[PDB]
Amino acid sequence: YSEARSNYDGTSLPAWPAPGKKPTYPAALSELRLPQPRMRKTRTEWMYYHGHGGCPGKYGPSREIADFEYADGTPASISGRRFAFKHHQDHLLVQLIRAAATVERYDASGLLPRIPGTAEQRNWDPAIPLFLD
Amino acid sequence: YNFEEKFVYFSPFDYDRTFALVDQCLERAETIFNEIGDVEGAIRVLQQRKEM
Amino acid sequence: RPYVPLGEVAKLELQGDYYMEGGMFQEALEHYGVVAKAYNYAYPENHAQRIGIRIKLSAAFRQTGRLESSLANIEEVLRMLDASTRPSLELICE
Amino acid sequence: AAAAAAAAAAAAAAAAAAAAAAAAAAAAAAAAAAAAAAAAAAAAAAA
Amino acid sequence: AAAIAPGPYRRVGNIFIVHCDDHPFKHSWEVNRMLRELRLEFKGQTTIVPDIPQVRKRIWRVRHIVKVDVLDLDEAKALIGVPEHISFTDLASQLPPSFGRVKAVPSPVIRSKMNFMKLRRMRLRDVLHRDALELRLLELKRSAMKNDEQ
Amino acid sequence: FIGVTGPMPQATSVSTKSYTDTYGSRLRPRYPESWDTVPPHQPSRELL
Amino acid sequence: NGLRCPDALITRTLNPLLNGPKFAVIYCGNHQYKVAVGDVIAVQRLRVEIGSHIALKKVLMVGGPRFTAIGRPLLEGVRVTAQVEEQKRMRNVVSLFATPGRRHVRWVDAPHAATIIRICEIFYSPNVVGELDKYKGELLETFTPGQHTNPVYPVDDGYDVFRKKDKEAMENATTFLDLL
Amino acid sequence: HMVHDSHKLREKLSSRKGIFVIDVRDPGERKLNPVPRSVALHHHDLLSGASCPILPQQKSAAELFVLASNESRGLNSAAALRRWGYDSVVQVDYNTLVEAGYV
Amino acid sequence: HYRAKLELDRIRSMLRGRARLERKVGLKRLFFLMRTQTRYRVEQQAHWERAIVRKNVDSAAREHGTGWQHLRNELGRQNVMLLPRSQQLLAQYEPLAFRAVVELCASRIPPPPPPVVASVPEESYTLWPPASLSHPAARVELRCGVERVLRRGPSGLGNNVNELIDAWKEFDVSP
Amino acid sequence: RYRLFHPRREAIPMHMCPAKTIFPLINSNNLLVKTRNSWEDFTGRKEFDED
Amino acid sequence: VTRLYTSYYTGVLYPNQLVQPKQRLPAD
RNA sequence: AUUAAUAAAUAAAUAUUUAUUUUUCUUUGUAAAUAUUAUGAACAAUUUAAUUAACUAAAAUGUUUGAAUAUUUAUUUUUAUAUU
Repeated sequence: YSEARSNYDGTSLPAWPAPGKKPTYPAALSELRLPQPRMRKTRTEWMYYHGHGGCPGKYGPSREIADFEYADGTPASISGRRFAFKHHQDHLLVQLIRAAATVERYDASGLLPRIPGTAEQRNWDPAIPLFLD
Repeated sequence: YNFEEKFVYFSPFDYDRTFALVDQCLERAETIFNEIGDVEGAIRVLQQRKEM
Repeated sequence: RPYVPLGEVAKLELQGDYYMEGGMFQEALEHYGVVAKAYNYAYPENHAQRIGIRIKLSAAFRQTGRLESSLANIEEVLRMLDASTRPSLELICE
Repeated sequence: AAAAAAAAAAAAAAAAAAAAAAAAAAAAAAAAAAAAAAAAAAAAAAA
Repeated sequence: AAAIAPGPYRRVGNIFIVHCDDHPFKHSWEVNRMLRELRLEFKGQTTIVPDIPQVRKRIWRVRHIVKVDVLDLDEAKALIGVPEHISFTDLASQLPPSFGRVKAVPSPVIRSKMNFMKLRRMRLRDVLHRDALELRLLELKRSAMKNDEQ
Repeated sequence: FIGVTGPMPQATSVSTKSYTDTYGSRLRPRYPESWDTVPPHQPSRELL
Repeated sequence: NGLRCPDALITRTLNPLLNGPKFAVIYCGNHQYKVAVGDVIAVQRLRVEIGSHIALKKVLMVGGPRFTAIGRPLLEGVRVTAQVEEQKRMRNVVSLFATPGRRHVRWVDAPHAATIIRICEIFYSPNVVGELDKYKGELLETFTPGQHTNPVYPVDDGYDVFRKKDKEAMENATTFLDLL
Repeated sequence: HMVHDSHKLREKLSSRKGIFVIDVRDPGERKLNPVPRSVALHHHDLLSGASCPILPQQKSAAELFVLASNESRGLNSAAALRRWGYDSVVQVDYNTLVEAGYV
Repeated sequence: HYRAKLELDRIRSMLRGRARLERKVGLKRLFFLMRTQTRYRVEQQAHWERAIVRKNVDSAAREHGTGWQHLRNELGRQNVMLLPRSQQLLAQYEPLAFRAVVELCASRIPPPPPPVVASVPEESYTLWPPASLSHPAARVELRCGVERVLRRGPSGLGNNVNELIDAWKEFDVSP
Repeated sequence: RYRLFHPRREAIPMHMCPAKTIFPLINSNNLLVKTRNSWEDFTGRKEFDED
Repeated sequence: VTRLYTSYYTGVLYPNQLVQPKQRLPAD
C-alpha cells in the first residue's frame, strides 16, 4: 500500500527509545564552529539535517518514492526525468569514486605533499607553521 | 558542429531483442554444428543469420 | 487480481538478473524463486509474466547445475505458451 | 588551442596568486631583492 | 594503551565536497574559470573533488564563493556503504569510461567530433559483426568445395 | 571482477559458464523496467 | 483492517475511534492534495490508462472525525485508492512575450496536461507502539484512558497586575476526558 | 637533549613495555642504522598532523622519544609533538640506543 | 512582424466601446493585457498567493497560540513535510488535524532521527568460499528483501519468511 | 537567514543512492557495474505488465 | 557555452523513446 | 583593433560557411574562407605595484553619562525564529 522510506535499504535509526528513557534530541543550534553567534537552525537547515537537499522536492522520499501505484500492486513506469535523476545520482557516485581513486593514485605515486597547503596559502596564512628544513 | 545528429545510429541489437535472441541462438547452433563436425548445417544456419 | 508488492518483487527480479550477469547463479536462483512465487500468486494462469519468470528460473537452474529441473521448468513454460493466446514473439524466441 | 589555454591558465595563476606585493622600500621586486621570514616576536600556541 | 598504534600503517587521503553559495558570474573571469575547473557554474551546485594540490589551489582561489566539506577516504567509503577491503581504485577501474562528459575536450566542435566517432564506432560494431559472419561463411563454403573436390 | 576486459579463471569448475559466454555480449536480460527498479539502457551506448 | 498494538487496552480503546469517514493528505506530482472517499482531484499527468484502479503510495497525513495520524515525513499502512477518470488538458494559459524594441512576438500556449482522479477508498491500519507523553519526550509503559496524560492548569496567578483578564469561565474552564 | 644511558635503558625496559620511539631520519640513514622497535615518521608529517591518530591518546601518560641525527631536526619534531599536545618528549641518538641495548 | 491578430480578434468581444468596436484598438488593448498578465503571472502572482497562504496559516497559528514563524521552524524540526498550501487547507477544512500538528510541534516529542547510512554486513567480510551454496551476504540481502515484500502490505504470499526464502525448492525437481 | 552553516555531505545526501545502486553485487565480493551512463541512453517507457 | 551537467538535467525528449509494442504471435 | 611608403610571423570586432579526437586531477571556443566596419572624450591623480522568463507549486535577501540633573561637588536607568 503506502510507502515510507528514508534509506535505500529501508532501514531507519531507532526513533522511539525504550519506555521511561530520556529521548535523544538533535542539535538545535547551527553547525557554526564559533560559539557565537548562537543561532537556532533554519527550516532549510532542518530539511538538510533530515535528508532533503534544502527543498522538499530535491532529495529524499518525496523524490525517490513513486507517486502512484496500481491497486493490484503493479508499479509505475520509468519516466524520462526519473531515468535522468537516477543518472544524476549515479553521476554523483561516479564523481565521488573517481575523486577517491585519484587521491589513492596520487598517494601511491607519492605526489601528495607532506606540507599542509600550497605555496600561495602557506605564504598568505600565518596559521600554517614553517616547514623549512 | 552538432553533426552527430546527422549520423545518429540506433543498434538493432538494442531496439529489437528478438533479433538479438535469434542471433545468439544461431551462433550457438553454429557452434554445436562445428563441434559435431557437420558442415551443411553450419553453412545453412550461418547463411540464415547473415540474411537476418 | 490480488494485491502483491509487485514493485518489491520487481526489485528482487532485477537483483536476480544482476546476480545472473555477475555469475552468482545460486543467488539468482534464490531470488527468482521468490519472484516466481509472487507472480504465480498474483497473475492468472498462463500469463506472460508467469511464463517469463519461469523462463528465468529455468535459466538459473541450468546455470546452477540442476539440468533436470531446468528442463522441466522450460517444458512447463512451453506448455503454458501453447495454452496461452497471442504469445509474445520475443518471449517464445527466448 | 593548447597554447592559448596554457597561456590563459598562466595568466590567471599570475593574476590570482600574488595578491599583494611587499613594499618596494622594504624590498624592490624589480631589483630581485626579497625579504626573508622574521619569526623573532612570534608564538607557537594555536591562537 | 598510551602507546603508538602497534601495527602496519596506511595513508588515507581526503575528498572535498565543494558547494557554490554565491552567483559565480558576478565575479571576475578568473574566479569563474577556477569555479568551472571545480565544475561549478551556478549557485546551489555541489561537486566532489579529490584532495590534491591543484584542487586545493582552486578552492583557495575561490574560497569566498565555495563552502567546503571534508571526507576522509574512510568516511567516504562508509558513506557509500562498500566493504573496507574493496578499493576506490578497483571501483574506478570497473566503472565505464564513457559515463557522461568523457573529458573536457578543447572545444564543442571537438566534442561533436567525439560524439560522431562514438556513433561511427557503434555502427562499425554491427558492420564488422556482419562482415565477420560473411567471411566465416565464405571460409566454410571454400572448405566444403575443397572437400567435394577431394 | 565481472566487467573486466581480460579473461577470467575457470579452473574452479569446467561446467560453470559465464553469462557473457552463454548469451553473448550484445544480449542482456529483460530487466523489469519500473519506477522502483530502473535498469541500464542501450548497452551499445554504454560500450563507448 | 484496523489498528494494532501489543497493548490490548490501547488497541481496544483506539480501534473504535478509526471507524468512520477518513481524509488523507497525499503527495503526488510535487503537489499535496487533501482527499476524501468521494473527492475528485486534478493531478499532473500520470501515464495511466483511463478507468484504471490506482493507488497513492506516499501519504503525508491521515485523519478522521476522532483521530489524526501524521507522517514525518510519510506514513505506513495507509491504503488510499482512486480511479483514473480522465487524462486531458486543463484550460490553456496564453503567454505573450514581446519587447518594445525588437519586432519579435512569441505566443506560447500552455494547456497544462492533467489526470483527473476520483478517490474511491481510504483505509488505515496503524501499528502503535505505546502512549507518548507530550510535555516530556518519554513514552509511557502504562496507558490510562481515565487520566489525562498531560494535565493542564490555568494561567492567572495574581503576580501579573497588568494582565489582560478574560471572562472567568473561559479563563478557568476544565476540560473533559475524550476516552470515556 | 642528551641524557645518561643507564637511566634511559632502565626506563625503556621497565616503564613502557611497548613502542615509544619516533624516528625522523633520511631513509638511507635509517637503513644504515635501523631500529626495529621505533616507528619511522617524518618531521613534516608530525608538524602537519598526519601522525595524530597513531600517536598515543593519553597525552599525560605517554612519554615519547625522538631519534634523529640533527639536533635542530629533533627539536623541530619535539616542537611539533608539543604543539599537538605531547610535552613529555625526550631526544635520543643511535649511539645511546646501541649502548643501552634497545637496538 | 507577427502580432496575434486572428487570435485576439476572437476575444475582442470582451472589451467595451471603442476597443470592442474598432479592430485596431481592441487588438492593441488585448495585446497589452496579455503581455501585462504574463508579466504579473511570472513575477508577482506567486508572491501574492503565497503571502495570502502565509497569512492564513499565521492566523490559524495565532488562534492556536502559535505563529507562522515558530510553526514553520518546528515543522522543519519535526520533519513534517506539509507545504504552506497544504497547511492552509488543513487549517481551514480540518481544524482538529491542524491543532494536532500544532500540538505535535509544541510537545517535547523527539523529532525523527536522521536517515541512516548504508551498513556493510559482516557477511561481506566473511570469506567465500571458505577454502552449491550461497554467499551469506547475498542471503542476508535476500532475507531483507523478502521482509520488505511481506511488510509492504497484507499480501497473500504468507508471513513465513523462511517459507518464502525456500521458494525455489518448490519449483526444483528431485532427480 | 540565507547564510546556512550545514555540512555539504548533508547538502548532497547519499542515503537513497548508495554504492549498491551501481555495484549491486558489491556486498558479495562481486564487482559488477550496472550504471545508467547518460540521460541520452533512454530507450523509453516500457509497460511492466500486459494488463 | 559548454555544459558540465554538475546539476540535475532532465533528459531531452527524443523519437527513439517511443513505446514500441512488442510483436505478438497471431491468434490463429 | 589602429605602425602610410625597401628583406618585420599575425589588425581586431561582428556575421556567414567550414576545419583539427595530440597524453597531464579538473577545466578550456582554437583555426580557415568570405562580407562589412569613424557612434567618435578634455584635464588632474597614480603606476618599472594596487530588460531577458513554458505551466503548477516550491523558494534562504533583511532621543544623558569626556553628557545630563542638581548646589557653592553630589546624583542618574551606559540571541533566535520569520518575510522574493
